[PDB]
Amino acid sequence: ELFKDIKNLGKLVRLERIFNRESEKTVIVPMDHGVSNGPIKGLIDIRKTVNDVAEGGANAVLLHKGIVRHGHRGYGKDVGLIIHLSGGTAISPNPLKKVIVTTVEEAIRMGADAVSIHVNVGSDEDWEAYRDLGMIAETCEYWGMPLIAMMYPRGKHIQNERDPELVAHAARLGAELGADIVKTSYTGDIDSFRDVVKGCPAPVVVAGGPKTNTDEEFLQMIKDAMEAGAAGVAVGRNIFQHDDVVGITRAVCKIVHENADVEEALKEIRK
Amino acid sequence: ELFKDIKNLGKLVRLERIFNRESEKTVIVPMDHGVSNGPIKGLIDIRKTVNDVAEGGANAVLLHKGIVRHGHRGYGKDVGLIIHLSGGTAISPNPLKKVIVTTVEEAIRMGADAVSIHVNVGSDEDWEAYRDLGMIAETCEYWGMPLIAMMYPRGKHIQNERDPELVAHAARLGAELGADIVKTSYTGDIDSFRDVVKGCPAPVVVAGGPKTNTDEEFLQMIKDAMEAGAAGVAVGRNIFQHDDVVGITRAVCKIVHENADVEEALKEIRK
Amino acid sequence: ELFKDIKNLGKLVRLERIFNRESEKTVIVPMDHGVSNGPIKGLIDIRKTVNDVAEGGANAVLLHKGIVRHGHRGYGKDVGLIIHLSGGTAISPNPLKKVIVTTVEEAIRMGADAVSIHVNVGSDEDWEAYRDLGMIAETCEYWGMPLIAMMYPRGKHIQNERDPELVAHAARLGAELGADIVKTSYTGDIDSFRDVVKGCPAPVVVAGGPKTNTDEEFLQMIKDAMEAGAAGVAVGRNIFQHDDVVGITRAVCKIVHENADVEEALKEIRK
Amino acid sequence: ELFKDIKNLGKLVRLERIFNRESEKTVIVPMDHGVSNGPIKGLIDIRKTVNDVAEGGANAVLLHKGIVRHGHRGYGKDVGLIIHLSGGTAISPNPLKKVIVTTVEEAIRMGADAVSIHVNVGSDEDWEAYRDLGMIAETCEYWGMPLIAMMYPRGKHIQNERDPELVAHAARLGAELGADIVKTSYTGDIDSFRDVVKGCPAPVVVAGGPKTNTDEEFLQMIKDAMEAGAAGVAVGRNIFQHDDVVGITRAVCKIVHENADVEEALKEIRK
Amino acid sequence: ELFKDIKNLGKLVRLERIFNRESEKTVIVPMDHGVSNGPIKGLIDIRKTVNDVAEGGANAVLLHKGIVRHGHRGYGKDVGLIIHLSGGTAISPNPLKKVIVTTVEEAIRMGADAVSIHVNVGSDEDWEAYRDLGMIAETCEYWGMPLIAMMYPRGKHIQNERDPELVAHAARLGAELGADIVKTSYTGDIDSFRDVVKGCPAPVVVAGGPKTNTDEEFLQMIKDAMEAGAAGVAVGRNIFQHDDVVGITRAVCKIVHENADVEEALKEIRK
Amino acid sequence: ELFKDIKNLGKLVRLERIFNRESEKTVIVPMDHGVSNGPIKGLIDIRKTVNDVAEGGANAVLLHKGIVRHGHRGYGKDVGLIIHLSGGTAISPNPLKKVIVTTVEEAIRMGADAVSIHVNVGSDEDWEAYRDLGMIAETCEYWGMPLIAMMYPRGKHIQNERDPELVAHAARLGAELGADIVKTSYTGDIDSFRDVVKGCPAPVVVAGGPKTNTDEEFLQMIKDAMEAGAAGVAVGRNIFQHDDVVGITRAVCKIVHENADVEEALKEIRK
Amino acid sequence: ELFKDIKNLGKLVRLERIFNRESEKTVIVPMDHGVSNGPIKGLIDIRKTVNDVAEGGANAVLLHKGIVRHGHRGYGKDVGLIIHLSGGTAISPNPLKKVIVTTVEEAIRMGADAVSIHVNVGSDEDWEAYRDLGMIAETCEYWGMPLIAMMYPRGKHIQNERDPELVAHAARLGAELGADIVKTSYTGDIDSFRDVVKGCPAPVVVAGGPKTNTDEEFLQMIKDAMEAGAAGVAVGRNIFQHDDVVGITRAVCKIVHENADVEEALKEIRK
Repeated sequence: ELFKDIKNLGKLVRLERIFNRESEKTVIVPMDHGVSNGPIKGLIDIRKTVNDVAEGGANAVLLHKGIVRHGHRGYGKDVGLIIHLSGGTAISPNPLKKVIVTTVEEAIRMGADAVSIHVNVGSDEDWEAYRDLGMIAETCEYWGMPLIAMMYPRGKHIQNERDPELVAHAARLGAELGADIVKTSYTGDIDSFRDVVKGCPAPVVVAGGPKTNTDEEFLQMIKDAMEAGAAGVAVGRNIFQHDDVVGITRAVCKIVHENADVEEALKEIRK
Repeated sequence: ELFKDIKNLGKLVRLERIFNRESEKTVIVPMDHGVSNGPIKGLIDIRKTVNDVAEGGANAVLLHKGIVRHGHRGYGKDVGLIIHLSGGTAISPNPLKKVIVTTVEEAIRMGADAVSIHVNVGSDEDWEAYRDLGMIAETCEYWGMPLIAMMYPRGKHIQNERDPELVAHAARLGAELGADIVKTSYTGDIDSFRDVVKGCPAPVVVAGGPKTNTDEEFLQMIKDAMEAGAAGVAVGRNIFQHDDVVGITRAVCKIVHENADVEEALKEIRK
Repeated sequence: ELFKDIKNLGKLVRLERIFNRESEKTVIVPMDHGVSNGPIKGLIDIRKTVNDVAEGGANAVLLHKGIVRHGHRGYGKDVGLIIHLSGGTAISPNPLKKVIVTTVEEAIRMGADAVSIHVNVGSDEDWEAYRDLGMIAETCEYWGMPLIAMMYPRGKHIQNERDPELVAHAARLGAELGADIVKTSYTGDIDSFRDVVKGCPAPVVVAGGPKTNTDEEFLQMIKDAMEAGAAGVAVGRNIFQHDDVVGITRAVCKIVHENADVEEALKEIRK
Repeated sequence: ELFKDIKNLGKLVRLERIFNRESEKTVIVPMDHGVSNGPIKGLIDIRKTVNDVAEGGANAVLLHKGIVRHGHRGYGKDVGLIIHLSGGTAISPNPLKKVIVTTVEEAIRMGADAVSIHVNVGSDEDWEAYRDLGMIAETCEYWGMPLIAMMYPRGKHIQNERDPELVAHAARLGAELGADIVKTSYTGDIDSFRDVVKGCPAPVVVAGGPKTNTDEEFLQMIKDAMEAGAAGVAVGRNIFQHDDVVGITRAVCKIVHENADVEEALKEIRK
Repeated sequence: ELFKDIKNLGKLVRLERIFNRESEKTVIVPMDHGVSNGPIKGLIDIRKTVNDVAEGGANAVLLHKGIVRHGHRGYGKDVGLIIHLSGGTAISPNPLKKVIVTTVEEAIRMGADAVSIHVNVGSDEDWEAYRDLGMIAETCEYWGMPLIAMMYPRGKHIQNERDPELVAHAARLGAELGADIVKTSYTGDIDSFRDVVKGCPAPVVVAGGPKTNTDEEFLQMIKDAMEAGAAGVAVGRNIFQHDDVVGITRAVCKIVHENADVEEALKEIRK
Repeated sequence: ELFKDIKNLGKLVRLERIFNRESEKTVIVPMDHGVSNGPIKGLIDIRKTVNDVAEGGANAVLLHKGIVRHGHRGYGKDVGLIIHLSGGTAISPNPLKKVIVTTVEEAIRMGADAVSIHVNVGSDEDWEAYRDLGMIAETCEYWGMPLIAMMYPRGKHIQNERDPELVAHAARLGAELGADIVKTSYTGDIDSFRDVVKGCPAPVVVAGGPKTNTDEEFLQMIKDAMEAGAAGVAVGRNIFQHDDVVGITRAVCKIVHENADVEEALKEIRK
Repeated sequence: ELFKDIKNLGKLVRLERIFNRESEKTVIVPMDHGVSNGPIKGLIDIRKTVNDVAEGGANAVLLHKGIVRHGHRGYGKDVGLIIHLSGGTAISPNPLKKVIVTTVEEAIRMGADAVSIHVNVGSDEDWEAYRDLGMIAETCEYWGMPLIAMMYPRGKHIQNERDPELVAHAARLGAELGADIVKTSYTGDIDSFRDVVKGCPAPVVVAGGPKTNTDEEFLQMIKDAMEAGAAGVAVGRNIFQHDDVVGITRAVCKIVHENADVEEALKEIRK
């Protein structure tokens, strides 16, 4: 079993709604860009992007409390709901600054299945975030709320945010502080990323990154990441900014849940 | 209708006192300049100005707490009361700094129908305000208190505070964090502003701006803003600093509630 | 439909896990007898029973905190979890006395989808329970936790606990105080029960009762109850004390979710 | 001038939604019988009854938190919402026992304009209720929530619950403890009731009682009560159990708001 | 293992100090009689009784906080500490009345490894204790403190406190409410007690009772109890009031931890 | 009249102890210089200065908590007590920095009749003080404690702290944030100060300032200030550092309470 | 006996699980490097390292809460658990910055036997840490939780972090503020370190430091440190990054618990 070591009935129950019973993997679609980047392609009509993506395979979605109270359909099949707790914007005089904008209690009373926090390890006064992650991890432990920690090496003195050692360190940091799952950048090659995965006691979900050149490159990255040990993927733009949202997620699901090869999943992108 | 998603009995009930049942639009008159600018034309005799626009069919007013305890008419059209929670002054060594000076509880025990907060996205340590908006959004959700978030792109590195992308981003930011209604600057043209409106999940009320030159210009801006998708307007100086407060508000109400044109509107200004 | 007028996101989300999307009905299996009656046939091996009732249709189970942390399938058909908050025993000098033994917070941090309380209207100092139901309804409203109120007319001066008037009163009492769903005894005939259903603003789930003499009689009662307006059934002993737990629940599900008749239902009972 | 000694901005604002600006009187329709008596004629379809009486011109209704989530309309004319805090039933082993079942905070976050409590002065351990009224009055004072205290002389040693001295005492008791408005039985004659009114510092609203037999008798009682000094009436059954709900309330409103005599009034009831 | 279903790191860690790693059984020596019966043979010199019993093989000792602050050896053999939370005396006008006299927090800050509560199911107002057990179970769950619930069928209408059905019910009651371990009377025969054990989801520890006649009868009862399914024994008087405390406990440990037989057990008693 | 729109029983009652019933004006003597300047002429023997300033007419003094426990008498004429909440010293690396050093609760439990706070609008991080004034205003509103806000335009970029526009702004700021009374510098001429008075919704008390070299000059300023609209004066040094404390206050009282002319007044200074 | 003065029952009980009864010394293995340095040799497979170090005779391990949730076993000699409360990373823009990331309460509900905090005396704003240590010392005193303060002289103006005077000062600082045990660097020679030990009222545990060149040098340092007065050692890398973890710890235990000599102890390390 994947989480067969966590002493928390509540966490298990809720983790069951974000991971696939059979594959023990997960396909999460982050849709929180509205806060940091503003209205972007694909995130204007949330209910559309959400319902589709669900129809395409996704296990759960990532959203800010302000947007949940809206994009609720309860129509098509159901996907897990992860509420983001961090805030920060590009237009801010310090883009890397992240602050807690939502409480764990708020998320649970909204019916969320998990909460996520973003930590830019290496940014100015990032230690304040260490404390945040640490304290939030505790309230999460109490409420039986699964916590996803998105750890990224970003700051003034960091040129390569994908450096293997830094990413491995950041991921471990999140597990050490109490996160149940860790989100982070793929290092570029199967071997270095495998180090990130083996160096972190908690399941690691890989980030998709900016919109890729070809669906083959993108789908290949995910394939490699999985073969390295990832417990799933958390793709945003590469999915909802695609021409065929339903199809592209189908591909991702094929690769992640069915171990299907790239050449195959690629035939799902029906125009 | 308007708030089709809002799932909070208390908020609905109170929103009914700030929006027009028939038009589903709103005319709000901000009268909080006393804190940031001091005693200015039109705000010396509050009870006069209140009932002035209130008589002009204004739905609600926006006062600070230390004035409402004074500004209590008892006559003239019962208008909604919105209590401002933010504070900051021009005489401060940092004019863009906004701080919470009133709690949501205080506002509700004063019989307010809604509360408003000001966020200068892009200013120094603006992330502190993100947290404020986020946390206040939650207490508002709890007390069933409608929250109006006035989002403005202002800061050291922002030359054009009316830039379409920045304004659209700021507006979205407010909705994402839990605001029920968003106040913001009109971008200048119907098309760009329409992007602001469509990019924000919550109703958007447009700001009037400092006193303009000719009324036609002013009434035209409001007309364009409405045709772009605004759910109403929040005009301050352009109304209470006018020669005919009652008439100018009548004009605004004509345009906003009855969809009249500029020519028609002006006909209500007796001077 | 069933729930349109519940303006609370958390409750909706959780109610989706106890009601059938298509039929808008529910089959609940109470397994809390351990507290009031002790170890009885069918409740010795909980994981077996809960599993049996699960891989056979039930959309949820009712247990006490100290049993959830025990019998947890985790491998099979996912059923909803309802945590009981009331306590009382037959061996007590006052069997009708019910007390709160578990808090709503405990239930939510265990991943429960709803909580239930038992109120013996008419028993000694039953007003204490009115307050309990009232206060608990509030904390439930806050946490977005669906509340099932099991209302029963029981006490010294009540000969017929199935009297139509009393039952209708008790059901209404529960809804008036804030319950989202009401559990109660079937009055005996379709017409009187229809009065209970129409007199109560909230969905009414009918109780199965102690062992009926035959499966046809039992299945007929459920059939009549549904035709009267019940939103589902909450059967305990009649199901887990049956010779074919999986089959008998199949029958109940057939009648409740598929409006199937009884001859077609009786067939489900694999004997 | 009705409320002068009220120095509670919040209370004033909210009282404006339950009293008529011009007549300074009020017509309240209690619809809380569901808790104490069960489903009765007129209270089965709440949304129907609420609309009709509101069309009648009635200023406000009195419900229980359970029903509010079942009486929102946004259909026709809006009426004030008073949330009842007390609970007790006829089926209880002690019908005169009243307990707090809802908090003042709950009521305000639901958008209520006032709260009411029932006190059976003279019943067993009624002193517990004195404390309740006393403490609730304080929380009401804090939240700016108008409090209606329904004071009744009921108990083992009280034969005549309409006795002038007892009723006058009970009314005074409510005002002394902090209630803003007092509900009570009409003593039978204009002179004795005038004593109740003059002996109580707070406005007194009279109760309708059960169905007197003929329109005239009922409307006469209200007429006499008003002439005695009542600040309005709180009629339940006599109105919603009538054949012409809209008309009968029209009559009551005529007498209470327009000082019309019974002859003119009855002209409103289309029978 | 014994606690396979226990998901709680803190409870596991502490349970390791009261149970034998190899046998997964436990020998507890209750020394709380001081409160209910006063100074009795064997409990006058606590530190003495505590090390001889610890020399023999005791795994834990039960004591009221006031005794704990005294009998600390720091030499001998380290045993688990269980702090009793209940209180009641024989000299009381109601001996069966038990009240919480110590909080869970007090126990944990004293370094206790577990807490115990006594519940006389069937006594006057025993429902008050149901609530106590329920609420205490929750705080125990929070602090990761193992809870031992001593359930006994005692009251006015109970002639046989050792009745199989009653004892099985009482035991189940404790597990249902959240206890981790249950203390109770041996029913008399291996078969009936086996029903108690199988009807209770939590490990069951058997009570020794009053000094039965010989070391053979006593040791036989323990032998039978173990063969029935007991997870250990909690013997008080039969051990510390014995002539050879160290030896008699040795015997008990032999039977409980090594499955030995009464014969090769008596060999422990140094006459 | 004066305290007209104010709706707070507690505030009214206490304001009656700092204002003269007949003139509706007030003479306050600040004696808090000990904190910011150290022991200065006149403040060494507090009880002396406080008995003198009392006899001369004063209606209330102003001290820090640690001095009230000194200037208490009973032997003489009673005066109001105002407890200062702000702290800051000249010897500090930032003299304009003011911090809350005493809570409102402390003041009320000392029998204070009002509290005061100092705000240097325009100083470094003065927004922190805005929040302080704002929050304190609320606790004051709750305890029915009159709040005097001493608003001064002081900071790096302010050359003229007596500038009419700045002072009028600062005064308005205090009222807007919830102060009941405002303390501030006299602008120099009757006309500009009249603007400060009319631009501020709350009564304005004028500061005496540094001891000017003529009594006529001093008494003239007070005379002009009163004729401009001041509700009283708050003179420190000009009074207690005078040769005839009793006489000089007599003069001030003559001018402020009896509308004397600067001539009859001077006939109070015997010295 | 060691902790003779300590008058804390809870602390004593727990200290018994980290110190050896006979030698009154302790061998602690810090495994918290994951947070500050990332995944390093020896810390990838925690359960492995932990049960091997445990097998070697170490008393307690020390890790962050996030990691305790994984590496736990129900076999082998169970060692003490110390939960680290401080956080900080090498990748941070300020490596010497330490922040509280875990609360004392969290540690005790996880079954910890002690908590540790890291204080870099001399670093930027280190006074913030003084407060942390101080306040945490109090909560520890309350919960009966042993506190280990790791005091190190590190900062901009400190060239030699092993300077005798600085280390002695840092150690005393920890004891003065309430720590029960102090961790610190060995000064280099037996005489200077003896000053550190005698200048600190609390037992001092020495740090191992970086992986030494040879086993003899390392084991010699420990030998000297013990002969100077150390109450034990806290070795990290030198142990778990060794080729024979079980053997090297055996050596350390030999030297620390048996006073054996380096060479006899070196006879425990196998190739």
